[PDB]
Amino acid sequence: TEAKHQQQFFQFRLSGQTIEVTSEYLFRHSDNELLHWMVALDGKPLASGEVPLDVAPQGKQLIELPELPQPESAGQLWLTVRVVQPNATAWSEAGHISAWQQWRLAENLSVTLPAIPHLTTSEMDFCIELGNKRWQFNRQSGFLSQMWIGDKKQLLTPLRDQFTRAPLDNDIGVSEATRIDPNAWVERWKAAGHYQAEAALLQCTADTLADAVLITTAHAWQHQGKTLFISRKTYRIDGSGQMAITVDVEVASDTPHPARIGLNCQLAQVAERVNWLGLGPQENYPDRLTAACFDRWDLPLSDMYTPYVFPSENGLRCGTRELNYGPHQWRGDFQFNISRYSQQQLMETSHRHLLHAEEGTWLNIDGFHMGIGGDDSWSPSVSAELQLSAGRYHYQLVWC
Amino acid sequence: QCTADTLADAVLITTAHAWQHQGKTLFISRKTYRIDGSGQMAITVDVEVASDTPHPARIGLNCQLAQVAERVNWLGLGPQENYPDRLTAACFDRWDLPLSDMYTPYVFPSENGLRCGTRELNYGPHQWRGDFQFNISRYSQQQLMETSHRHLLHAEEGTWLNIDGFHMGIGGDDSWSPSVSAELQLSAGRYHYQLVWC
Repeated sequence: TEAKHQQQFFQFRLSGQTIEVTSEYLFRHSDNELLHWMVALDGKPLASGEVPLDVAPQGKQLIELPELPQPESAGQLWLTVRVVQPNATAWSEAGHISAWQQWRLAENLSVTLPAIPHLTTSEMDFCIELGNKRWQFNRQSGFLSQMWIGDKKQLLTPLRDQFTRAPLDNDIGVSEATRIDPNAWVERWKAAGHYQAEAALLQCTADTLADAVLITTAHAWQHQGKTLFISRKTYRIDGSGQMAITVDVEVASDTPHPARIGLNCQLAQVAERVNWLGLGPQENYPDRLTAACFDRWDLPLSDMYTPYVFPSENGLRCGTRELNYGPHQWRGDFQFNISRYSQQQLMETSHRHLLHAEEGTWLNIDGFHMGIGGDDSWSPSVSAELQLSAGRYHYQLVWC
Repeated sequence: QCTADTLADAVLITTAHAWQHQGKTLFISRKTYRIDGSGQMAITVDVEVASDTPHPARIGLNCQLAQVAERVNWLGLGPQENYPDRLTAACFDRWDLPLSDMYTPYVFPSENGLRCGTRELNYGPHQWRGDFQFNISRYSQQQLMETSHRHLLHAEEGTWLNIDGFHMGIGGDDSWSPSVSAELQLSAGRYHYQLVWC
Protein backbone atom coordinates (compact mmCIF):
# COMPACT_ATOMS: atom_id res chain seq x y z
CA THR A 1 0.00 0.00 0.00
CA GLU A 2 3.00 2.31 0.40
CA ALA A 3 3.94 1.48 -3.20
CA LYS A 4 0.37 2.10 -4.36
CA HIS A 5 0.29 5.52 -2.68
CA GLN A 6 3.71 6.67 -3.92
CA GLN A 7 2.99 5.37 -7.44
CA GLN A 8 -0.52 6.88 -7.68
CA PHE A 9 -1.43 8.74 -10.87
CA PHE A 10 -2.99 11.80 -9.18
CA GLN A 11 -0.97 14.29 -7.14
CA PHE A 12 -2.53 16.84 -4.82
CA ARG A 13 -1.62 20.24 -3.42
CA LEU A 14 -3.68 22.17 -0.87
CA SER A 15 -3.45 25.95 -0.67
CA GLY A 16 -6.13 26.97 1.81
CA GLN A 17 -9.59 25.92 0.71
CA THR A 18 -8.55 24.84 -2.80
CA ILE A 19 -7.23 21.43 -3.84
CA GLU A 20 -5.05 21.21 -6.94
CA VAL A 21 -5.26 17.81 -8.66
CA THR A 22 -2.56 17.05 -11.21
CA SER A 23 -2.83 14.05 -13.51
CA GLU A 24 0.23 11.92 -14.15
CA TYR A 25 -1.62 10.03 -16.88
CA LEU A 26 0.15 10.68 -20.21
CA PHE A 27 -2.63 9.56 -22.55
CA ARG A 28 -6.06 9.21 -20.92
CA HIS A 29 -8.51 11.75 -19.59
CA SER A 30 -9.87 11.05 -16.09
CA ASP A 31 -13.16 9.59 -17.33
CA ASN A 32 -13.67 7.07 -14.49
CA GLU A 33 -12.73 9.07 -11.42
CA LEU A 34 -14.65 10.75 -8.61
CA LEU A 35 -12.95 12.79 -5.90
CA HIS A 36 -14.32 12.15 -2.40
CA TRP A 37 -13.28 14.59 0.32
CA MET A 38 -13.85 14.53 4.05
CA VAL A 39 -13.06 16.65 7.08
CA ALA A 40 -12.89 15.01 10.50
CA LEU A 41 -12.08 16.27 14.00
CA ASP A 42 -9.98 13.55 15.68
CA GLY A 43 -11.75 10.81 13.76
CA LYS A 44 -15.16 12.46 14.14
CA PRO A 45 -16.54 13.35 10.67
CA LEU A 46 -17.80 16.91 10.20
CA ALA A 47 -18.31 17.41 6.45
CA SER A 48 -17.76 15.60 3.17
CA GLY A 49 -18.64 15.72 -0.49
CA GLU A 50 -17.83 14.53 -3.99
CA VAL A 51 -16.66 16.19 -7.20
CA PRO A 52 -16.12 14.39 -10.53
CA LEU A 53 -12.59 14.64 -11.84
CA ASP A 54 -12.16 16.17 -15.29
CA VAL A 55 -8.42 16.61 -15.82
CA ALA A 56 -6.50 16.10 -19.07
CA PRO A 57 -3.33 14.02 -19.42
CA GLN A 58 -0.68 15.93 -17.43
CA GLY A 59 -3.12 18.76 -16.68
CA LYS A 60 -4.59 20.19 -13.50
CA GLN A 61 -8.03 20.67 -11.96
CA LEU A 62 -8.72 23.19 -9.20
CA ILE A 63 -11.30 22.08 -6.65
CA GLU A 64 -12.70 24.74 -4.31
CA LEU A 65 -14.03 23.22 -1.12
CA PRO A 66 -17.00 24.93 0.57
CA GLU A 67 -16.71 27.02 3.72
CA LEU A 68 -15.34 24.47 6.15
CA PRO A 69 -16.88 23.64 9.52
CA GLN A 70 -15.16 25.59 12.27
CA PRO A 71 -15.67 23.35 15.33
CA GLU A 72 -15.71 24.73 18.87
CA SER A 73 -14.10 21.65 20.44
CA ALA A 74 -10.35 21.36 20.73
CA GLY A 75 -8.41 19.06 18.43
CA GLN A 76 -6.90 18.81 14.98
CA LEU A 77 -8.98 19.00 11.81
CA TRP A 78 -7.91 16.63 9.03
CA LEU A 79 -8.80 16.76 5.34
CA THR A 80 -8.74 13.42 3.52
CA VAL A 81 -9.30 13.05 -0.21
CA ARG A 82 -9.64 9.88 -2.26
CA VAL A 83 -10.02 9.35 -6.00
CA VAL A 84 -12.59 6.63 -6.63
CA GLN A 85 -13.40 4.83 -9.87
CA PRO A 86 -17.20 4.38 -9.93
CA ASN A 87 -17.25 2.00 -12.92
CA ALA A 88 -15.51 -1.35 -13.12
CA THR A 89 -12.73 -1.89 -15.62
CA ALA A 90 -11.07 -5.06 -16.90
CA TRP A 91 -8.63 -4.96 -13.97
CA SER A 92 -10.63 -3.30 -11.17
CA GLU A 93 -13.93 -3.54 -9.32
CA ALA A 94 -16.42 -0.68 -9.15
CA GLY A 95 -15.60 1.71 -6.33
CA HIS A 96 -11.84 1.08 -6.62
CA ILE A 97 -9.71 3.67 -4.81
CA SER A 98 -6.72 4.65 -6.93
CA ALA A 99 -5.20 7.62 -5.03
CA TRP A 100 -5.54 9.47 -1.73
CA GLN A 101 -3.95 12.21 0.38
CA GLN A 102 -4.42 13.81 3.81
CA TRP A 103 -3.61 17.22 5.27
CA ARG A 104 -3.88 18.87 8.65
CA LEU A 105 -6.26 21.82 8.72
CA ALA A 106 -6.87 24.20 11.62
CA GLU A 107 -5.90 23.08 15.12
CA ASN A 108 -7.58 24.14 18.37
CA LEU A 109 -5.35 23.56 21.38
CA SER A 110 -7.26 22.62 24.52
CA VAL A 111 -6.95 25.14 27.34
CA THR A 112 -9.74 23.55 29.38
CA LEU A 113 -8.58 22.28 32.67
CA PRO A 114 -9.76 18.85 33.91
CA ALA A 115 -10.60 11.79 45.50
CA ILE A 116 -7.12 11.52 46.98
CA PRO A 117 -5.19 8.30 46.22
CA HIS A 118 -3.59 6.78 49.30
CA LEU A 119 0.09 5.82 49.27
CA THR A 120 0.83 2.74 51.38
CA THR A 121 4.59 2.25 51.71
CA SER A 122 6.16 -1.07 52.65
CA GLU A 123 9.75 -2.25 52.43
CA MET A 124 9.21 -4.20 49.20
CA ASP A 125 6.59 -2.10 47.40
CA PHE A 126 4.80 1.22 47.00
CA CYS A 127 1.06 0.56 46.80
CA ILE A 128 -1.41 3.22 45.66
CA GLU A 129 -5.18 2.80 45.97
CA LEU A 130 -8.03 4.90 44.60
CA GLY A 131 -11.45 3.30 44.97
CA ASN A 132 -11.48 -0.06 43.21
CA LYS A 133 -8.13 0.67 41.52
CA ARG A 134 -4.69 -0.17 42.94
CA TRP A 135 -1.16 0.33 41.62
CA GLN A 136 1.89 -1.48 42.98
CA PHE A 137 5.50 -0.46 42.34
CA ASN A 138 8.31 -2.82 43.28
CA ARG A 139 10.94 -1.02 45.35
CA GLN A 140 13.79 -3.34 44.39
CA SER A 141 13.23 -3.31 40.62
CA GLY A 142 11.63 0.14 40.48
CA PHE A 143 8.93 -0.81 37.96
CA LEU A 144 5.16 -0.81 38.07
CA SER A 145 4.73 -4.48 38.91
CA GLN A 146 0.94 -4.85 39.11
CA MET A 147 -2.38 -3.07 38.75
CA TRP A 148 -5.77 -4.16 40.07
CA ILE A 149 -9.19 -3.22 38.77
CA GLY A 150 -11.25 -4.50 41.67
CA ASP A 151 -9.87 -7.99 42.41
CA LYS A 152 -8.54 -8.54 38.85
CA LYS A 153 -4.82 -8.31 38.10
CA GLN A 154 -4.00 -6.53 34.85
CA LEU A 155 -0.28 -7.21 34.29
CA LEU A 156 1.54 -10.52 33.85
CA THR A 157 4.93 -8.83 33.31
CA PRO A 158 5.94 -5.45 34.78
CA LEU A 159 5.92 -2.22 32.81
CA ARG A 160 9.58 -1.80 31.84
CA ASP A 161 11.69 0.15 29.36
CA GLN A 162 12.57 -1.45 26.05
CA PHE A 163 15.37 -0.41 23.73
CA THR A 164 15.45 -3.30 21.25
CA ARG A 165 13.36 -4.85 18.52
CA ALA A 166 13.20 -8.36 17.15
CA PRO A 167 15.46 -7.72 14.16
CA LEU A 168 14.09 -7.21 10.68
CA ASP A 169 15.62 -8.73 7.58
CA ASN A 170 17.06 -5.27 6.86
CA ASP A 171 18.50 -5.22 10.38
CA ILE A 172 20.18 -8.60 9.90
CA GLY A 173 21.78 -7.49 6.63
CA VAL A 174 22.63 -10.82 5.01
CA SER A 175 22.31 -11.69 1.34
CA GLU A 176 24.64 -14.71 1.35
CA ALA A 177 24.33 -17.02 4.35
CA THR A 178 28.10 -17.60 4.51
CA ARG A 179 28.89 -13.86 4.92
CA ILE A 180 28.18 -11.83 8.05
CA ASP A 181 28.51 -8.06 7.87
CA PRO A 182 29.84 -6.56 11.13
CA ASN A 183 28.38 -3.15 10.15
CA ALA A 184 24.87 -4.63 10.18
CA TRP A 185 22.56 -3.21 12.84
CA VAL A 186 21.92 -6.57 14.51
CA GLU A 187 25.64 -7.30 14.83
CA ARG A 188 26.32 -3.86 16.31
CA TRP A 189 23.39 -4.15 18.75
CA LYS A 190 24.39 -7.65 19.89
CA ALA A 191 28.09 -6.78 20.23
CA ALA A 192 27.16 -3.66 22.20
CA GLY A 193 25.00 -5.70 24.58
CA HIS A 194 21.65 -4.12 23.74
CA TYR A 195 19.93 -7.51 23.89
CA GLN A 196 21.54 -8.38 27.25
CA ALA A 197 21.73 -5.02 29.05
CA GLU A 198 20.69 -5.17 32.71
CA ALA A 199 19.08 -2.22 34.48
CA ALA A 200 20.40 -0.95 37.81
CA LEU A 201 17.92 0.80 40.07
CA LEU A 202 19.38 4.26 40.75
CA GLN A 203 16.40 5.86 42.48
CA CYS A 204 12.88 4.94 43.51
CA THR A 205 10.90 7.35 45.72
CA ALA A 206 7.27 8.22 46.42
CA ASP A 207 5.45 11.27 47.75
CA THR A 208 1.95 12.65 48.37
CA LEU A 209 0.95 15.81 46.51
CA ALA A 210 -2.20 17.84 47.28
CA ASP A 211 -4.28 15.76 44.87
CA ALA A 212 -2.05 12.93 43.63
CA VAL A 213 0.77 10.51 44.35
CA LEU A 214 4.08 11.00 42.54
CA ILE A 215 6.48 8.10 42.01
CA THR A 216 9.97 8.94 40.73
CA THR A 217 12.44 6.36 39.43
CA ALA A 218 15.74 6.16 37.57
CA HIS A 219 17.40 3.16 35.91
CA ALA A 220 20.72 2.63 34.15
CA TRP A 221 21.17 -0.14 31.57
CA GLN A 222 24.67 -1.57 31.60
CA HIS A 223 26.72 -4.19 29.78
CA GLN A 224 30.09 -5.04 31.37
CA GLY A 225 30.21 -1.79 33.32
CA LYS A 226 29.38 0.41 30.31
CA THR A 227 26.20 2.40 30.89
CA LEU A 228 24.23 2.22 27.64
CA PHE A 229 21.06 4.09 28.59
CA ILE A 230 19.65 5.94 31.58
CA SER A 231 15.89 6.22 32.10
CA ARG A 232 14.27 8.70 34.47
CA LYS A 233 10.53 8.35 34.98
CA THR A 234 7.83 9.95 37.07
CA TYR A 235 4.47 8.24 37.65
CA ARG A 236 1.76 10.68 38.66
CA ILE A 237 -1.54 9.15 39.77
CA ASP A 238 -4.21 11.81 40.16
CA GLY A 239 -7.65 11.69 41.76
CA SER A 240 -9.46 10.73 38.55
CA GLY A 241 -7.56 7.45 38.38
CA GLN A 242 -5.23 8.48 35.57
CA MET A 243 -1.54 7.56 35.55
CA ALA A 244 0.59 10.17 33.79
CA ILE A 245 3.97 8.68 32.89
CA THR A 246 6.85 10.97 31.91
CA VAL A 247 10.02 9.40 30.52
CA ASP A 248 13.42 10.97 29.90
CA VAL A 249 16.13 8.75 28.45
CA GLU A 250 19.82 9.38 27.85
CA VAL A 251 21.68 7.31 25.26
CA ALA A 252 25.46 6.98 25.22
CA SER A 253 26.77 8.59 22.05
CA ASP A 254 29.34 5.86 21.32
CA THR A 255 26.92 2.97 21.56
CA PRO A 256 24.97 2.21 18.35
CA HIS A 257 21.67 4.05 18.19
CA PRO A 258 18.88 1.90 19.67
CA ALA A 259 16.12 0.35 17.64
CA ARG A 260 13.45 1.88 19.87
CA ILE A 261 12.91 3.93 23.01
CA GLY A 262 9.73 2.92 24.75
CA LEU A 263 7.92 0.71 27.20
CA ASN A 264 6.54 -2.80 27.02
CA CYS A 265 4.46 -5.05 29.23
CA GLN A 266 2.35 -8.17 29.02
CA LEU A 267 -1.28 -7.48 29.86
CA ALA A 268 -3.39 -10.19 31.42
CA GLN A 269 -6.35 -9.33 29.18
CA VAL A 270 -6.82 -10.85 25.73
CA ALA A 271 -9.39 -8.82 23.79
CA GLU A 272 -10.98 -9.11 20.34
CA ARG A 273 -10.58 -5.53 19.09
CA VAL A 274 -7.93 -2.83 19.02
CA ASN A 275 -9.27 0.70 18.65
CA TRP A 276 -7.06 3.73 18.34
CA LEU A 277 -6.67 7.22 16.93
CA GLY A 278 -3.64 7.51 14.70
CA LEU A 279 -2.06 6.66 11.37
CA GLY A 280 -3.61 4.27 8.88
CA PRO A 281 -5.26 0.89 9.17
CA GLN A 282 -2.17 -1.08 8.19
CA GLU A 283 1.26 -1.48 9.78
CA ASN A 284 3.36 1.64 9.32
CA TYR A 285 6.82 2.72 10.44
CA PRO A 286 8.61 6.10 10.52
CA ASP A 287 10.45 5.24 7.31
CA ARG A 288 7.21 3.98 5.69
CA LEU A 289 4.07 5.82 6.80
CA THR A 290 3.13 8.06 3.86
CA ALA A 291 0.37 5.69 2.72
CA ALA A 292 -1.33 5.65 6.13
CA CYS A 293 -3.94 8.17 7.22
CA PHE A 294 -4.73 9.71 10.58
CA ASP A 295 -8.19 8.50 11.61
CA ARG A 296 -9.93 6.35 14.22
CA TRP A 297 -9.21 2.74 13.33
CA ASP A 298 -10.70 -0.46 14.68
CA LEU A 299 -9.45 -3.94 13.79
CA PRO A 300 -9.36 -7.46 15.20
CA LEU A 301 -6.28 -8.29 17.26
CA SER A 302 -5.00 -10.69 14.58
CA ASP A 303 -4.96 -7.75 12.13
CA MET A 304 -2.41 -6.02 14.42
CA TYR A 305 0.16 -8.74 13.67
CA THR A 306 1.78 -9.06 10.24
CA PRO A 307 2.59 -12.76 9.61
CA TYR A 308 5.96 -12.40 7.89
CA VAL A 309 7.29 -15.90 7.14
CA PHE A 310 10.57 -15.10 8.85
CA PRO A 311 9.27 -13.56 12.12
CA SER A 312 10.46 -10.14 13.22
CA GLU A 313 9.28 -6.85 14.65
CA ASN A 314 5.95 -6.16 12.98
CA GLY A 315 2.60 -4.46 13.18
CA LEU A 316 3.72 -1.04 14.44
CA ARG A 317 1.41 1.93 14.04
CA CYS A 318 2.93 5.39 14.35
CA GLY A 319 1.47 8.83 14.98
CA THR A 320 -1.00 7.54 17.54
CA ARG A 321 -2.74 9.82 20.00
CA GLU A 322 -5.02 7.33 21.77
CA LEU A 323 -5.14 3.54 22.11
CA ASN A 324 -8.01 1.44 23.48
CA TYR A 325 -7.65 -2.24 24.37
CA GLY A 326 -10.07 -3.85 26.81
CA PRO A 327 -10.67 -1.49 29.73
CA HIS A 328 -7.34 0.27 29.17
CA GLN A 329 -6.73 3.56 27.39
CA TRP A 330 -3.36 5.14 26.58
CA ARG A 331 -3.04 8.75 25.42
CA GLY A 332 -0.04 10.68 24.17
CA ASP A 333 2.02 10.79 20.96
CA PHE A 334 3.51 7.35 20.50
CA GLN A 335 3.97 4.33 18.27
CA PHE A 336 2.59 0.99 19.36
CA ASN A 337 2.31 -2.64 18.44
CA ILE A 338 0.15 -5.20 20.19
CA SER A 339 0.17 -8.96 19.79
CA ARG A 340 0.29 -12.35 21.50
CA TYR A 341 4.01 -12.69 20.65
CA SER A 342 6.80 -11.13 22.67
CA GLN A 343 9.84 -9.56 21.01
CA GLN A 344 11.97 -12.36 22.49
CA GLN A 345 9.86 -15.08 20.88
CA LEU A 346 9.89 -13.21 17.55
CA MET A 347 13.68 -13.05 17.59
CA GLU A 348 14.07 -16.71 18.60
CA THR A 349 11.66 -18.24 16.05
CA SER A 350 12.78 -18.88 12.46
CA HIS A 351 9.36 -19.69 10.95
CA ARG A 352 5.99 -18.06 11.56
CA HIS A 353 4.19 -21.42 11.90
CA LEU A 354 6.29 -22.25 15.00
CA LEU A 355 5.05 -19.16 16.84
CA HIS A 356 2.54 -19.81 19.60
CA ALA A 357 0.38 -17.25 21.37
CA GLU A 358 1.61 -16.33 24.81
CA GLU A 359 -0.66 -16.09 27.84
CA GLY A 360 -1.72 -12.45 27.67
CA THR A 361 -1.21 -9.54 25.27
CA TRP A 362 2.19 -7.96 24.69
CA LEU A 363 2.02 -4.19 24.30
CA ASN A 364 4.99 -2.19 23.01
CA ILE A 365 4.48 1.55 23.43
CA ASP A 366 7.31 3.49 21.81
CA GLY A 367 8.13 7.11 22.31
CA PHE A 368 10.56 6.79 19.38
CA HIS A 369 11.26 4.07 16.82
CA MET A 370 14.07 3.64 14.29
CA GLY A 371 13.39 3.48 10.57
CA ILE A 372 13.34 0.11 8.86
CA GLY A 373 15.55 0.83 5.81
CA GLY A 374 15.18 -1.11 2.59
CA ASP A 375 17.35 0.50 -0.09
CA ASP A 376 18.94 -2.94 0.11
CA SER A 377 18.84 -5.77 2.66
CA TRP A 378 22.58 -6.59 2.89
CA SER A 379 24.05 -3.29 4.09
CA PRO A 380 22.78 -0.66 6.55
CA SER A 381 20.11 1.29 4.74
CA VAL A 382 18.36 3.50 7.30
CA SER A 383 18.91 7.17 6.58
CA ALA A 384 20.62 9.21 9.30
CA GLU A 385 17.48 11.27 9.92
CA LEU A 386 15.57 8.04 10.72
CA GLN A 387 18.11 6.86 13.32
CA LEU A 388 17.76 7.52 17.05
CA SER A 389 20.90 9.62 17.38
CA ALA A 390 19.64 12.60 19.37
CA GLY A 391 21.23 11.46 22.65
CA ARG A 392 18.36 12.65 24.87
CA TYR A 393 14.71 11.71 24.43
CA HIS A 394 11.44 12.56 26.16
CA TYR A 395 7.92 11.24 25.97
CA GLN A 396 4.80 11.15 28.11
CA LEU A 397 1.86 8.78 28.26
CA VAL A 398 -1.43 8.76 30.15
CA TRP A 399 -2.87 5.33 31.03
CA CYS A 400 -6.33 4.58 32.48
CA GLN B 1 -2.58 26.60 36.59
CA CYS B 2 -0.19 27.56 39.38
CA THR B 3 0.24 25.21 42.35
CA ALA B 4 2.87 24.37 44.94
CA ASP B 5 3.65 21.35 47.11
CA THR B 6 6.22 20.02 49.58
CA LEU B 7 8.07 16.82 48.65
CA ALA B 8 10.27 14.82 51.04
CA ASP B 9 13.34 16.86 50.12
CA ALA B 10 12.18 19.67 47.82
CA VAL B 11 9.44 22.08 46.83
CA LEU B 12 7.67 21.54 43.51
CA ILE B 13 5.96 24.41 41.69
CA THR B 14 3.75 23.53 38.72
CA THR B 15 2.40 26.07 36.23
CA ALA B 16 0.67 26.22 32.86
CA HIS B 17 0.22 29.17 30.51
CA ALA B 18 -1.59 29.66 27.20
CA TRP B 19 -0.54 32.38 24.75
CA GLN B 20 -3.47 33.79 22.83
CA HIS B 21 -4.18 36.36 20.13
CA GLN B 22 -7.86 37.22 19.60
CA GLY B 23 -9.04 34.01 21.22
CA LYS B 24 -6.71 31.76 19.20
CA THR B 25 -4.38 29.80 21.47
CA LEU B 26 -0.95 29.92 19.83
CA PHE B 27 1.17 28.09 22.40
CA ILE B 28 0.70 26.31 25.71
CA SER B 29 3.54 26.06 28.21
CA ARG B 30 3.58 23.63 31.13
CA LYS B 31 6.44 24.02 33.59
CA THR B 32 7.54 22.47 36.86
CA TYR B 33 10.04 24.20 39.15
CA ARG B 34 11.73 21.80 41.53
CA ILE B 35 13.89 23.37 44.24
CA ASP B 36 15.90 20.73 46.08
CA GLY B 37 17.89 20.90 49.31
CA SER B 38 21.17 21.81 47.60
CA GLY B 39 19.69 25.07 46.36
CA GLN B 40 19.28 23.98 42.74
CA MET B 41 16.22 24.88 40.69
CA ALA B 42 15.39 22.23 38.10
CA ILE B 43 13.07 23.68 35.46
CA THR B 44 11.18 21.36 33.10
CA VAL B 45 9.31 22.88 30.17
CA ASP B 46 6.79 21.28 27.82
CA VAL B 47 5.34 23.46 25.07
CA GLU B 48 2.58 22.80 22.55
CA VAL B 49 2.46 24.81 19.33
CA ALA B 50 -0.68 25.12 17.21
CA SER B 51 -0.04 23.45 13.88
CA ASP B 52 -1.77 26.14 11.81
CA THR B 53 0.14 29.05 13.29
CA PRO B 54 3.53 29.77 11.66
CA HIS B 55 6.37 27.94 13.37
CA PRO B 56 7.89 30.13 16.10
CA ALA B 57 11.33 31.65 15.89
CA ARG B 58 12.32 30.18 19.25
CA ILE B 59 11.05 28.19 22.20
CA GLY B 60 12.75 29.25 25.39
CA LEU B 61 12.93 31.52 28.39
CA ASN B 62 14.20 35.04 28.93
CA CYS B 63 14.74 37.33 31.88
CA GLN B 64 16.63 40.46 32.80
CA LEU B 65 19.20 39.81 35.51
CA ALA B 66 20.12 42.56 37.92
CA GLN B 67 23.83 41.68 37.69
CA VAL B 68 26.12 43.13 35.04
CA ALA B 69 29.33 41.09 34.86
CA GLU B 70 32.55 41.32 32.85
CA ARG B 71 32.88 37.71 31.65
CA VAL B 72 30.69 35.00 30.19
CA ASN B 73 31.99 31.46 30.68
CA TRP B 74 30.30 28.42 29.27
CA LEU B 75 30.72 24.90 27.94
CA GLY B 76 29.42 24.55 24.41
CA LEU B 77 29.93 25.34 20.75
CA GLY B 78 32.60 27.69 19.47
CA PRO B 79 33.85 31.07 20.56
CA GLN B 80 31.81 33.01 18.00
CA GLU B 81 28.07 33.43 17.45
CA ASN B 82 26.55 30.28 15.97
CA TYR B 83 23.04 29.21 15.02
CA PRO B 84 21.48 25.82 14.17
CA ASP B 85 21.71 26.60 10.46
CA ARG B 86 25.31 27.85 10.86
CA LEU B 87 27.32 26.05 13.55
CA THR B 88 29.71 23.77 11.64
CA ALA B 89 32.65 26.13 12.16
CA ALA B 90 32.20 26.24 15.94
CA CYS B 91 33.76 23.75 18.34
CA PHE B 92 32.57 22.29 21.61
CA ASP B 93 34.91 23.54 24.35
CA ARG B 94 34.94 25.74 27.44
CA TRP B 95 34.85 29.33 26.24
CA ASP B 96 35.37 32.57 28.12
CA LEU B 97 34.84 36.01 26.63
CA PRO B 98 34.01 39.57 27.69
CA LEU B 99 30.31 40.41 27.71
CA SER B 100 30.72 42.76 24.72
CA ASP B 101 32.01 39.77 22.71
CA MET B 102 28.62 38.07 23.26
CA TYR B 103 26.90 40.76 21.16
CA THR B 104 27.42 41.00 17.40
CA PRO B 105 27.11 44.69 16.37
CA TYR B 106 25.24 44.28 13.08
CA VAL B 107 24.56 47.76 11.67
CA PHE B 108 20.87 46.97 11.31
CA PRO B 109 20.16 45.50 14.78
CA SER B 110 18.54 42.10 15.11
CA GLU B 111 18.72 38.83 17.02
CA ASN B 112 22.42 38.13 17.45
CA GLY B 113 25.10 36.46 19.50
CA LEU B 114 23.45 33.06 20.00
CA ARG B 115 25.59 30.10 20.99
CA CYS B 116 24.13 26.63 20.48
CA GLY B 117 24.98 23.21 21.87
CA THR B 118 25.65 24.56 25.34
CA ARG B 119 25.74 22.33 28.40
CA GLU B 120 26.69 24.88 31.08
CA LEU B 121 26.63 28.67 31.35
CA ASN B 122 28.28 30.81 34.04
CA TYR B 123 27.52 34.50 34.52
CA GLY B 124 28.20 36.17 37.85
CA PRO B 125 27.09 33.87 40.67
CA HIS B 126 24.61 32.08 38.41
CA GLN B 127 25.06 28.76 36.64
CA TRP B 128 22.67 27.14 34.14
CA ARG B 129 23.02 23.50 33.07
CA GLY B 130 21.19 21.54 30.41
CA ASP B 131 21.23 21.36 26.60
CA PHE B 132 20.26 24.78 25.33
CA GLN B 133 21.11 27.75 23.16
CA PHE B 134 21.68 31.13 24.76
CA ASN B 135 22.45 34.74 24.09
CA ILE B 136 23.30 37.35 26.68
CA SER B 137 23.53 41.10 26.27
CA ARG B 138 22.51 44.51 27.57
CA TYR B 139 19.87 44.81 24.81
CA SER B 140 16.42 43.28 25.00
CA GLN B 141 14.78 41.67 21.97
CA GLN B 142 12.20 44.47 21.99
CA GLN B 143 14.86 47.18 21.75
CA LEU B 144 16.66 45.25 18.98
CA MET B 145 13.46 45.07 16.94
CA GLU B 146 12.60 48.75 17.50
CA THR B 147 16.03 50.24 16.66
CA SER B 148 17.06 50.81 13.04
CA HIS B 149 20.76 51.60 13.63
CA ARG B 150 23.23 50.01 16.03
CA HIS B 151 24.56 53.38 17.24
CA LEU B 152 21.12 54.26 18.66
CA LEU B 153 21.13 51.21 20.94
CA HIS B 154 21.71 51.92 24.61
CA ALA B 155 22.54 49.41 27.32
CA GLU B 156 19.61 48.55 29.54
CA GLU B 157 19.85 48.38 33.32
CA GLY B 158 20.80 44.74 33.83
CA THR B 159 21.67 41.79 31.60
CA TRP B 160 19.14 40.17 29.28
CA LEU B 161 19.48 36.39 29.12
CA ASN B 162 17.69 34.36 26.44
CA ILE B 163 17.87 30.63 27.14
CA ASP B 164 16.39 28.64 24.27
CA GLY B 165 15.40 25.03 24.31
CA PHE B 166 14.99 25.28 20.52
CA HIS B 167 15.82 27.95 17.95
CA MET B 168 14.86 28.31 14.28
CA GLY B 169 17.47 28.41 11.54
CA ILE B 170 18.47 31.75 10.07
CA GLY B 171 18.29 30.97 6.32
CA GLY B 172 20.38 32.84 3.80
CA ASP B 173 20.03 31.17 0.40
CA ASP B 174 18.61 34.61 -0.36
CA SER B 175 17.31 37.48 1.77
CA TRP B 176 14.06 38.29 -0.11
CA SER B 177 12.16 35.00 0.14
CA PRO B 178 11.86 32.42 2.95
CA SER B 179 15.07 30.45 2.93
CA VAL B 180 15.11 28.30 6.08
CA SER B 181 15.03 24.62 5.25
CA ALA B 182 12.09 22.62 6.61
CA GLU B 183 14.37 20.59 8.90
CA LEU B 184 15.54 23.84 10.55
CA GLN B 185 12.00 25.06 11.31
CA LEU B 186 10.24 24.47 14.63
CA SER B 187 7.42 22.36 13.22
CA ALA B 188 7.36 19.42 15.63
CA GLY B 189 4.24 20.61 17.47
CA ARG B 190 5.42 19.48 20.93
CA TYR B 191 8.72 20.43 22.55
CA HIS B 192 10.49 19.63 25.81
CA TYR B 193 13.55 20.97 27.56
CA GLN B 194 14.98 21.11 31.06
CA LEU B 195 17.37 23.51 32.75
CA VAL B 196 19.08 23.58 36.14
CA TRP B 197 19.76 27.02 37.62
CA CYS B 198 22.16 27.04 40.63
